[PDB]
Amino acid sequence: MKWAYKEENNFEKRRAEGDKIRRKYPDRIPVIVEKAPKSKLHDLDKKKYLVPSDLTVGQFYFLIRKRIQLRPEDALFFFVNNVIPQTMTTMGQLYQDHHEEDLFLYIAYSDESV
Ligand SMILES: [Cl-]
Repeated sequence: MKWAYKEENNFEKRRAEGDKIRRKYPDRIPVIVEKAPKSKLHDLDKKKYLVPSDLTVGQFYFLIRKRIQLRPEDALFFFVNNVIPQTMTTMGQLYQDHHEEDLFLYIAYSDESV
């Protein structure tokens, strides 16, 4: 998978905003959300999210569902390093275990489970 946020912003600029957010906004998690390729869902205009660390993955599912006009009756899976996070996990625990060298957390969503 290729991320549009990396194709539009190099590491030096991504890292700079990451160091910036991590210092000035310590209780916030910089998350990059992008649709996985070969998926038939709606694409999100807003890719950069500044969610609080107390926010849970279940709550993040709800926020993303409202922006693609998807109902709970539809399939929606989050992937981080090809691993589906649990709903109880906080976005802060996701960041600590899964953030990249640019200090951003990358989440992909799809309608498939693979
Ligand atoms: Cl954006």
